[PDB]
Amino acid sequence: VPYNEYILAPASRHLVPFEVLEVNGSVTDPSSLTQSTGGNATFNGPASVTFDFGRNIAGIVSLDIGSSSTRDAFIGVTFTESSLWISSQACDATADSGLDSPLWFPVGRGAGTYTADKKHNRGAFRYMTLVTNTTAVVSVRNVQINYTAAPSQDLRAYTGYFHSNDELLNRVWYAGAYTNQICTIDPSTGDALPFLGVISSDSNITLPETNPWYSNYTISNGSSTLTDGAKRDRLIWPGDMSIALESVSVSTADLYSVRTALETLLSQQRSDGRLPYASEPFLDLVSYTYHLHSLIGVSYYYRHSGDRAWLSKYWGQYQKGLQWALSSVDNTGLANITASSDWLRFGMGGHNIEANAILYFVLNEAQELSQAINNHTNANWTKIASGIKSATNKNLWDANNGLYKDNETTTLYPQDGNAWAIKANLTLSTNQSSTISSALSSRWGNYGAPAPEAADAVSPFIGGFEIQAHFLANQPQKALDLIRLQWGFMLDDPRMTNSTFIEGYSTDGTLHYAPYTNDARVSHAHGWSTGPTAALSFFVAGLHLTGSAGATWRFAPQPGDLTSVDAGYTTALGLFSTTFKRSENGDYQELTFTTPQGTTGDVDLAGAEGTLVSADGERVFLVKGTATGITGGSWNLEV
Ligand SMILES: *[C@@H]1O[C@H](CO)[C@@H](O)[C@H](O)[C@H]1NC(C)=O
Ligand SMILES: *[C@@H]1O[C@H](CO)[C@@H](O)[C@H](O)[C@H]1NC(C)=O
Ligand SMILES: *[C@@H]1O[C@H](CO)[C@@H](O)[C@H](O)[C@H]1NC(C)=O
Ligand SMILES: *[C@@H]1O[C@H](CO)[C@@H](O)[C@H](O)[C@H]1NC(C)=O
Ligand SMILES: *[C@@H]1O[C@H](CO)[C@@H](O)[C@H](O)[C@H]1NC(C)=O
Repeated sequence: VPYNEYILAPASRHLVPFEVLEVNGSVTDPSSLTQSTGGNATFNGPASVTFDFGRNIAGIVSLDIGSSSTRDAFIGVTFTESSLWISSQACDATADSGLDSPLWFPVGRGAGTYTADKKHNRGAFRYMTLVTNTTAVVSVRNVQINYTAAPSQDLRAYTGYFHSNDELLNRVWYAGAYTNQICTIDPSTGDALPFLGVISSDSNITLPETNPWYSNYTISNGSSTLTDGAKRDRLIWPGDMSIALESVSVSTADLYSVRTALETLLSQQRSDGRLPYASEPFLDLVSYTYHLHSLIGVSYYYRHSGDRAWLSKYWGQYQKGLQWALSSVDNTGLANITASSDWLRFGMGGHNIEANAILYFVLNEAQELSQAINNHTNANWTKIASGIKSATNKNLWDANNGLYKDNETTTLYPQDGNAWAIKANLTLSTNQSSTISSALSSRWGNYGAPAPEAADAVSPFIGGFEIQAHFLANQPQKALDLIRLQWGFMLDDPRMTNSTFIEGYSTDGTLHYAPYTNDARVSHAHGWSTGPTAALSFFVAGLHLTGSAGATWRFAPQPGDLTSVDAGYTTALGLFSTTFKRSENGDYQELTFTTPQGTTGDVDLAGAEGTLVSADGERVFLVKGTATGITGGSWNLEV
C-alpha cells in the first residue's frame, strides 16, 4: 500500500481521544484520557471535556469508571462531526428537527466498564464531549470508541493509490476514499432516521429539548453495505452509487459492500420493473432518475467486478427495469417524466435534459451488457437512443447560453443535465461539450459550482459529474480547478472534518443545505461527494476501464498543470498503474504504465512522440500519441 501516510483510516478499531479541545468546569487531568495506556481524569462536579479525534470516526463508546462520590452520578457523551455543533447539552442532528440527546451512563451505580448499545453507535463524529450532570466527583479511567465502519475490511489495506505534486489533490483523493469506507456500515446499524414520519421539518424541537436516536434496521444482507451518509440516513440510495462505486473501486475494492447494496435494491424491484427510490424502510416515492441510477449500478458493477454470472443472474431484472423507463418515452423521441423526486433538484418533469441524458447513458451501457451475455446488440435500444440525442439537441439546446434547457418550458439551464450530457455523449461535438464546460465554469462561485436546479445549493454530487464532464470536453484544467476550489473548501474549512466530505452546502459559504431546515442534520461524510477520487484515478492518471475488470482499457492521461503523477488501482485481472513525470514544456520526460497481462487497450498521450516498449520486448511506435490494440503489460515511453 503506497502512500499509506495519506490514508486517514484507523490502524485500530479501539480508539482513544487524540486531543483535548475545551474543558468547562473542574477536571483535574483531562488529557490523561488522550493516552492508550493511562487515564485518571477526575470530573469534580458538573463539568464538560470536549475531545478531538482529529478525523471523522464512528463507533460505540465505552467508559471505564474508577471512582464516583455519589451513587446517583451520571456521565454523558455527545458527538458531532463539525465544530459548529460541539455542545455538552446535545449532539449533532439525525432528525429533520432537533439535535440528538447526550448518551447518558449511570456511572454512580459502580466502578467498571460502561458500554453503549449497538443502536447508539454514532455513524460519524470528529469531536466527542463528556459531561457530568451531578455534584459527584467521578474518576474516568478510560474512554474509547469501537470503530464500527467498514466492518469486513482491513481499514488501511488500500488496493489503490494516488500521488501528485499538488498535495491538496492527494489529500482530496484519500479523503473521499475514507469518506466512502466510513459510510460503509454493518447492515444491523442502518436507518439513522427512526422518527421518519414522526419528526418533520415543521416540528420545531428546540433549546433544552433533545431527541432520542438509534439505528437498528437491517437494511441489507451480508456483512457490510455502502450507504449514503455515515451519521445520518444510513440507507442505500441508488443515485449516490454513481459516484461512490467507482471511488470505492479505485481505493479499497470493497465491491462486496456495493454488491450488498445493489442486491438490496434489486430485491425490492416492483411488479412494474421500477427500482426503488431508496432501500426498504424509506418511503415509497417514485423516482425515474434514481430507478435508472440503479441500472447504472448493475453496469458499473460488471465493469469493475468482471462477474458475468452476477450479470446473468440480474439480466432479466435489468431488462424489465429498462422497459419501465422506456414507457415514458413519447412521440418526440424524448422521455416525459411525471415523477419529480430526484437528489434535491426541483424541476424534474417533462422532457428533462438530465433524465434523458441518464436514459441515453443507460441504453448504451445496456448494449454492452447485451453483448456480454448474448453477444449482440439491441436495435430497439439503438433507435430510442438516437432519438433522444436528436431531440435533446433540437428542442433543448440553446447556442447563445451554451447550455441545454431543463425542458422546453423554461429559461433555467441546470448543472445536472449539462454535466450529464457530456458524460453520456448526448453532445454532437467536442466543441459543444467544450461550450457547456465553459458555461458551467462561468457560474462558479467562491465556494464551488452552483446547481440552479436546487435553489442556492452547491452539490458535490453534481460537482463530481461536472468534473468528469470537464475532462471529457478535453478541458482538464477546469476540472482540476473545481476540485481545488470546491473540495479545498470541503476539506480545509474550519467547520469541516479534514477527513471526510460533506453532503452539500449553499452558494453563500454557510453550511446550510436546501432540503433541510435542521442544518445540524447535514452529513459531513457522504459517498456521493467522493467523485474526485475516481476522476483523478481515471482521467488524470489516465487509467480507464473500457471493459470488464479492465479486459479492454484506455490509457489516456490528462494531467493539466500537474508535473508528476504516481497512481494505481486494482481489479480482478490485475493492477492498473502509471508513474509519469512531465516537464515545464508539458512534455513527458518519464512515463511508465502497467496493465494486466492478457488484456488489450488503446493509448492517447496527446501528441507525445516516442516508442512504447514492453518489459517482454514489444515495441509500438506512437502516431500523434496514439497506440491501438496493444497487449497488457508494463510499458515504458522511450524517447
Ligand atoms: C442527570 O441526567 C440523568 C440522565 O438524563 C438523569 O437521570 C439525572 O436525574 C440527572 N441528574 C441531575 C442532578 O440533573
Ligand atoms: C429498534 O430499537 C427500538 C428501541 O429503541 C425497538 O423499539 C425496536 O424493536 C428496534 N427494532 C429492531 C428491528 O431491532
Ligand atoms: C421545466 O423546468 C423548470 C425548472 O427546472 C420547472 O420549474 C418546470 O416545472 C419544468 N416544466 C415541466 C413541464 O416539467
Ligand atoms: C459522440 O457523438 C459523436 C457525434 O455526435 C460521435 O461521432 C462520437 O463517436 C460519439 N462518441 C462516443 C464515445 O460514442
Ligand atoms: C488537516 O489534515 C492534514 C493532513 O491530511 C494536516 O496536515 C493538517 O494539519 C490538518 N489540519 C487541521 C486544521 O486539522
